[PDB]
Amino acid sequence: QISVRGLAGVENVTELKKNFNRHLHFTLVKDRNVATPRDYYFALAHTVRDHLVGRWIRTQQHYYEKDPKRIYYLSLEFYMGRTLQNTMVNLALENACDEATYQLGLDMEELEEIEEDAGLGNGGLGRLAACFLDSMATLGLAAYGYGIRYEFGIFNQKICGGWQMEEADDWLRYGNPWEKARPEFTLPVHFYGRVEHTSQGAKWVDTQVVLAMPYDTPVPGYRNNVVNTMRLWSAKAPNDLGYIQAVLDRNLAENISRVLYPNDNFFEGKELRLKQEYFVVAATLQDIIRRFKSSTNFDAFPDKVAIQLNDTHPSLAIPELMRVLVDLERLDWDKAWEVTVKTCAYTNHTVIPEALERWPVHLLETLLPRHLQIIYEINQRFLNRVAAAFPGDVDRLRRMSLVEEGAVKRINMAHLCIAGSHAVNGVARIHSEILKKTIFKDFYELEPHKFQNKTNGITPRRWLVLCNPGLAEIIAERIGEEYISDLDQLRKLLSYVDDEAFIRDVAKVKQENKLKFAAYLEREYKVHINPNSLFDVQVKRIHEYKRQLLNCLHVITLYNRIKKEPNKFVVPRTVMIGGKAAPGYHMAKMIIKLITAIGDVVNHDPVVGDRLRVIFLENYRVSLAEKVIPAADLSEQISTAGTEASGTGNMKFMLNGALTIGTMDGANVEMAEEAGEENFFIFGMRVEDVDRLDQRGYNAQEYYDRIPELRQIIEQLSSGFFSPKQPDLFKDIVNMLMHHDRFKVFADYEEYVKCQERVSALYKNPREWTRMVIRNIATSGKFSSDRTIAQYAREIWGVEPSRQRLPA
Amino acid sequence: QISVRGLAGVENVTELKKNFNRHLHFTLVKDRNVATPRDYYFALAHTVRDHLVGRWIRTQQHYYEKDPKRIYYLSLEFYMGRTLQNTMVNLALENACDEATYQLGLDMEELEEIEEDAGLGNGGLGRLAACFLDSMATLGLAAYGYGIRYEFGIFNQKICGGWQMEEADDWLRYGNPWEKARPEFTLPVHFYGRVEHTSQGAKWVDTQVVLAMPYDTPVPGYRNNVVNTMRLWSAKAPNDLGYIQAVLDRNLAENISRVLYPNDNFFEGKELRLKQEYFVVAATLQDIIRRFKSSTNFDAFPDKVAIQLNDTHPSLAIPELMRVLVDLERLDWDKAWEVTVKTCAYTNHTVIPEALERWPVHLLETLLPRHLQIIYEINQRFLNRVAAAFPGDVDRLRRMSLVEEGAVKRINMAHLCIAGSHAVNGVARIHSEILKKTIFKDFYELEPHKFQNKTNGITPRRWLVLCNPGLAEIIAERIGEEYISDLDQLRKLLSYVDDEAFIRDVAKVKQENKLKFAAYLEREYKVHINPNSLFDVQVKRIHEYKRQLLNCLHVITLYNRIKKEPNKFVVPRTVMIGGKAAPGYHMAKMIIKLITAIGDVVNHDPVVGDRLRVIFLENYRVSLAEKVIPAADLSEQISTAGTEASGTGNMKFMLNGALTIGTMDGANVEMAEEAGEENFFIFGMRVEDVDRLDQRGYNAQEYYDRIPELRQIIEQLSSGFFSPKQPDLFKDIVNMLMHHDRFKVFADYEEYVKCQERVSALYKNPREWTRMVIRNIATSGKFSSDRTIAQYAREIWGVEPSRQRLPA
Ligand SMILES: OC[C@H]1O[C@H](O[C@H]2[C@H](O)[C@@H](O)[C@@H](O[C@H]3[C@H](O)[C@@H](O)[C@@H](O[C@H]4[C@H](O)[C@@H](O)[C@@H](O[C@H]5[C@H](O)[C@@H](O)[C@@H](O)O[C@@H]5CO)O[C@@H]4CO)O[C@@H]3CO)O[C@@H]2CO)[C@H](O)[C@@H](O)[C@@H]1O
Ligand SMILES: OC[C@H]1O[C@H](O[C@H]2[C@H](O)[C@@H](O)[C@@H](O[C@H]3[C@H](O)[C@@H](O)[C@@H](O[C@H]4[C@H](O)[C@@H](O)[C@@H](O[C@H]5[C@H](O)[C@@H](O)[C@@H](O)O[C@@H]5CO)O[C@@H]4CO)O[C@@H]3CO)O[C@@H]2CO)[C@H](O)[C@@H](O)[C@@H]1O
Ligand SMILES: *Cc1c(COP(=O)(O)O)cnc(C)c1O
Ligand SMILES: *Cc1c(COP(=O)(O)O)cnc(C)c1O
Repeated sequence: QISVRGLAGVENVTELKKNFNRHLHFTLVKDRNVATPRDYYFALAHTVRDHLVGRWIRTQQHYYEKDPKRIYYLSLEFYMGRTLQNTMVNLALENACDEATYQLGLDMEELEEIEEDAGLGNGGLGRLAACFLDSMATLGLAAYGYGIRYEFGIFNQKICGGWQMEEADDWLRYGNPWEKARPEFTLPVHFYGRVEHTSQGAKWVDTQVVLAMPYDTPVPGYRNNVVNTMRLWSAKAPNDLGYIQAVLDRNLAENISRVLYPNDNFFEGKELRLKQEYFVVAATLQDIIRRFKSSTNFDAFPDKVAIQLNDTHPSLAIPELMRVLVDLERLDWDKAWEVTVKTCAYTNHTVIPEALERWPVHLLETLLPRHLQIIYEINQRFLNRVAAAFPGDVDRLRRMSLVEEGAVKRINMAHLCIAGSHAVNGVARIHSEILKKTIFKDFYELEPHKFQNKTNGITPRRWLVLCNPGLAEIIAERIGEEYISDLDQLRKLLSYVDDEAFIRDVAKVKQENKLKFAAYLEREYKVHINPNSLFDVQVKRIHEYKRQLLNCLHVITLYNRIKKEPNKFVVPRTVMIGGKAAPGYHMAKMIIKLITAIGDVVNHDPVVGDRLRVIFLENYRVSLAEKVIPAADLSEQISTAGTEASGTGNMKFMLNGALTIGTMDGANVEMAEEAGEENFFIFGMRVEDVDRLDQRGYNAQEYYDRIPELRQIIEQLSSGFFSPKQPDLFKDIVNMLMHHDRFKVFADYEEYVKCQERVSALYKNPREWTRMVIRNIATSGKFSSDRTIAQYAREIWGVEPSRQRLPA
Repeated sequence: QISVRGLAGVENVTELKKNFNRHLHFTLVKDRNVATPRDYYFALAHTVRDHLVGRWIRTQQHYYEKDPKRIYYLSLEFYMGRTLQNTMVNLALENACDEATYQLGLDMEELEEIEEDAGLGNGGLGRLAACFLDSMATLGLAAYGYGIRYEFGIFNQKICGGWQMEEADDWLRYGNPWEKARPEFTLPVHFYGRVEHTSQGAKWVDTQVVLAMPYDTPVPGYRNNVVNTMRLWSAKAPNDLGYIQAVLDRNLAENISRVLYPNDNFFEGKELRLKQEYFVVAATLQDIIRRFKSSTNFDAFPDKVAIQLNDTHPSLAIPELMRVLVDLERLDWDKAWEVTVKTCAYTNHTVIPEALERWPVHLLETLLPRHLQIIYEINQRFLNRVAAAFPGDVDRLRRMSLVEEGAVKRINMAHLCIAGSHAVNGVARIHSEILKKTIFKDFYELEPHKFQNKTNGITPRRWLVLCNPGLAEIIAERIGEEYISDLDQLRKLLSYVDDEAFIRDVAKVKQENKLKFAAYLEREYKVHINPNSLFDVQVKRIHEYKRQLLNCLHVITLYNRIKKEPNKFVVPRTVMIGGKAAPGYHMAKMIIKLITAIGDVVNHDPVVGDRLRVIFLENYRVSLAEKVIPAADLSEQISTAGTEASGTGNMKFMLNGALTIGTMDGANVEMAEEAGEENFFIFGMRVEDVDRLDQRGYNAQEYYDRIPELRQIIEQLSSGFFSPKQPDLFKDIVNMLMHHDRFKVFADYEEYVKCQERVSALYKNPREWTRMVIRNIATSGKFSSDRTIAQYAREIWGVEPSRQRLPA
């Protein structure tokens, strides 16, 4: 139907229908009289999967022939979402399948909604891994994604009485047609035991063994016939144990890959989590060595292998590589260390202290005896280096140590990663600068060459073509289809900023997206929004640093002003906030309840009418993001300056036609820099302002006494205006805002409200609002993960990206 | 190659090769350069499975159209074994696939050995369920096998230092291509809770819920295009639960279908086992009712439904049916009871007291509150009936009660089954008689019409055509192929008893089978047997009543006689004993060690040479039975008269050309009756003799004092002749034989040894031994499970069997 969805040839459609019926019959063992939409979704999925296998097999064969340098991306999270439509898009099969299903009397869009999201991630960090795999395949890199196949991903969020309830995400219930179990490649992982020191070196013995079974999922590049692999490990117990209990206790070993820890930017030192981290690391490294030996001196190891650590979660890769090289291969320490540093690279994702991994020594000592010895040895040699470079600087030695002293000794995994990696990067310019100015300043001074920046990005395939066909289409009509795999070309759209036709089309697509979402909202949630109002949306994990609370304050302010002057005109808005809170993050759960509570007052106030609506989007996940983002007008990125390392949701909104209101934080800075500050709604303290406020001391009371509108809001919360039956329900919120606000919500309130008035003024002028929108879209090319990946490839991994098509 | 394996048409072979390559590519995602035998086995399996689906779908459709009476076989065990070859046989695809694989350069027999046995059974009872499903499909009955999909079947037995070691049977590791998960038909099962009595009747509330997910496996009839279904339930936890632990505790609910209790003819009142029994029953009945309502008065229920209980394991079906009819459908008690009795039938499998299920009331009270109330109510009305028929007979009331009084009240599940069933049958004439003369005498006097006999049988497909192609072939050359689905025809072979050619062929096939097994024994076990010796084999679960110990005594006697007169001629023998012992059956584990210990002395004694060898066949299972049975000369069926209800292994040996030495027990009686006593080696006490011995009192000492050869053997065991480093290792064995032998091993020793001398005398005359063999094979037709099933169908279920071919 639309150009970018590919061609629908008669032979292709005919063959697709044939294979669809074959799978429904032979694979699902069903007939058209008993089949359900679910059965139809699976028949189509297996049909599309088939077109993938041929390419998957020759791609891997190609890598065996050419034997290029291999990139290994280690992450405990891969927030994939659905893969049916994405596969059709990358294979140019969308229109053919749409026609083929149409002729079979089926609605393809209805079938796509049946697929379960592969929610093996928490948010930012995990989605980045997903976008990265896509870009790596699209750039012809011999890359492999390695992780854990959690049988339960991020929990499904339900709202009961305004509160969040967690439900197990049993995403494998009906099966996963995309993965291929490879039980023949199972590997053993060791735990516990003890260390014996012989004349032949150290030996790790009397260990408990857990098997790692791999499941491979194909990762298709964009129309280049390249299909890479994402290998996920599953835990299995050895078969060799009264008898019944021994068999039942197998679950203890298999619990390792049972569930994803639902923590976003927060560390929890639990033993099960440490086992998961070592489990993925140990199995992946054996696989890497095995594949390498099929290519015995490891001097060439770094020339054939690149290991990228997504945060510190897979940090044990460093001492595990040393263990294998030293203990098993028998290389001398110094040589093994050279190899390790040259193959490992580390990416930091946050600077907040509570997110930093610091494992108690007594834990590593019991679970991984040998690794702790190796870490201590790495530390000694590292401090000897620090001592020799900064003679007499004793405090520097204690600050840089990988071992933190105190009541309980801990291992700072971030320090371990810096020491054992040849490259350390932040995820946005301002974040990377902050890393060498503060948190890792001592390390930067010792080895300035290791620090780099690699600004995050998102894939234009899933985040434009797949979720916003209408926009991709009207862009293609004017500049072609080349931008899809080279986003910088969108810059050519700057020529149509005055084109009356384009302006009308951009505005038309947005309205259609809003209508479609307003409908979806009513269908699956029986809510009630006005498609003409401004869609003000803030979707991301619930966090105090992300400041959904600042957003709440604005909402209440709008409401109080309306009640103040009921018959005054105000731009209509539909404020949508969505996101999950970690199960044990009390404050985050309280913020969700506040949001729904505000909605209960505002949405049922007759005087407000349909001028203001506050909706809480439940179970925010990748598939939901693909729906709400294209329909948004205003993107809320209001974290306190210096806290959001980069952000990626911000980029998604920019690419889909929404204007951005936000602080100079993370990538917001580079976005505004790319679009021009006049085309962004920047407000609030800059990083320097937050620093001055801390030096002096943050006194929330001051803002409370000087801003009557703010005072009124706080008093309403305290008196129980938003919780009649529970007058003090929100006392924790008020107390935190007034006395223990680490994120200075009040400090940015005034400027935020003023800035919000200016976006309202611009929305009243449809033509000008849309022209500013065109200006944002036209300059968002830099935030394509293809650019990001090409920089990692050239500046860290030492490989050259390719657009060369692979033989079909 | 051989006639009975079907035709190998050019088009069929061509199509098979094509589909084989398609599955290797698209399904296994492999290429001929990386594929392993395992991959090849799977490619072939999926290819054969395909030919099954078309028939599977129309068969079920056919039943929907015709709506015939449905047979539901409830069993907690289905000892299936491998299904690849059996499927080819029933579909006449064996030769085509053999050729197709040959042309692809593969050995089909090698690929078949890769398939894992579906060992979801313990022995007799479970294999009977498997043979039954096969016969029911072959006789065109609308039958469904219902059970539990254990993820761990009967343990794999390994021998270490002569001792049995149990290893988890992870049969699903590489996947099961035969099953089809049907998560869309998941059903809820309730546990615990309490009972509320309202004005609207009883209500079972506050229950814990466990989901039952079904997996369907196709069951093809023999060349009739009928494919029935075996539905196995798997336990799954509901999704609605700190957070992590709640997700991990899901394993508690899913443990229900984790493993098969490895007990053969022995009861263990564990809670997990009771949950398994209710789990299979509750899910199956909802499925039965649901399917019935798609055919509201239940007066016609018994006309459309037959429920067969394989032993008392699924006995809760009776009170569960009452619960649903009374509590949910609201039928009056009396009406519901009439329906229940008319749809349920019970099959008893043993008379040994330790095997009888007697569940403690406090257990049923906690786990199934409502069912216990229903059982009490069933009991009261039943005893009122007994009281009215036998006025004043108070002791009769206590004996017939379903509730056993004492320190701990228990529910006799066998009494529950008799009361709620319209038919109760034994599994062999002598067993069924024993049921009404002793154990169920009171019940037989109250309702003589309920008692019947249904002598067990085995399927001639798996137990002749599949495991002994050579014999089936030479039989077919002379009388055609019709006998395969009508075993009585083998009786026509009696005409060739004097045919010199036939005699030579029968003897040739046996020798080839022995050579092939002697080879297999050396390949996978590096053992060392002489193909010319007599193959004396006893394979079955290890039990004191089966008397492997009596066999051991003969072995030692042969050995002692050889040492006595070294240069005397004796017919060479290879004594093979195999079978698993339940993990907690100490005595059974001791018997295995004795057997291997005897082998250590006998097999390494230079004077004996290759005149006597004692081998312990480890990990005896269905696939192993298919190999050793065809190669046997002598079948050992020596249980103490009155203990082996029927036996089925005995039948397998008779059909495959082995002569039988055994007691007048179980089906041995009917076999000897069919072949003629002169063609059987019967010895020992009859049931009447065991009774007289008990009245008088069994004194093992008497036999010890009167039989010097027996005394010598006992003294060797005591002094440590078979355990030098552990002189008293077998003190438990000796003590049991001498003072607490419930099975009177010594009482049959003398006659057993004498009878064994006569089989040796006959083996010295090849021609006559073979003629007696032909006489056994020719009269084994009665023991076909097709005959058994036709009798159940006509005398219990009320349906007529069919040989009508179904449209291809
Ligand atoms: O096998 C070679 C090696 O073995 C032996 O050394 C090992 C140690 O026995 C073992 O304990 C481990 O040493 C760790 C140490 O346990 C751990 O606490 C850490 O120590 C650091 C501090 O973390 C760091 O702060 C700094 O300490 C300062 C302190 O901060 C300051 O306030 C004040 O207290 O002075 C302290 C020292 O001046 O430095 C120490 C270490 O200098 O890290 C240690 C090393 O990682 O591992 C050792 C080697 O593996 C033998 O004893 C040794 O001879 C052999 O060379
Ligand atoms: O709702 C209708 C019904 O409810 C109530 O009756 C119920 C009982 O309250 C309840 O306990 C249960 O009764 C069971 C009984 O608990 C259980 O022990 C069993 O009793 C049998 C013995 O098993 C049997 O041996 C025999 O007992 C002899 C005994 O052997 C002999 O040695 C000597 O002791 O005398 C005894 C009696 O003469 O018979 C008893 C019963 O006669 O089975 C009972 C019934 O299954 O369930 C009852 C009904 O569900 C009300 O009390 C009653 O009025 C209502 O009709
Ligand atoms: C892109 C995305 C995120 C990251 O959003 P931020 O606003 O950077 O935190 C989180 N969750 C989902 C489902 C996403 O698609
Ligand atoms: C047939 C069979 C049995 C039953 O044998 P009996 O001698 O009757 O106990 C047990 N196990 C297997 C594997 C069988 O094939």
